Amino acid sequence: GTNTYYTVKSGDTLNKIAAQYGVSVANLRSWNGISGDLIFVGQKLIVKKGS
Repeated sequence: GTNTYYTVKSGDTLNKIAAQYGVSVANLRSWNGISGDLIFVGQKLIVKKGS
């Protein structure tokens, strides 16, 4: 399909970025395999919604 993998920008915390670009903590965690808020600027995290 399609994937929008995004480098963590200002909003270094999972809940902050998740709500920032409109994705649930649950799904973006699901395709990243992340437990917790172990996120920092520069980290490459997947975010893709639609299906």
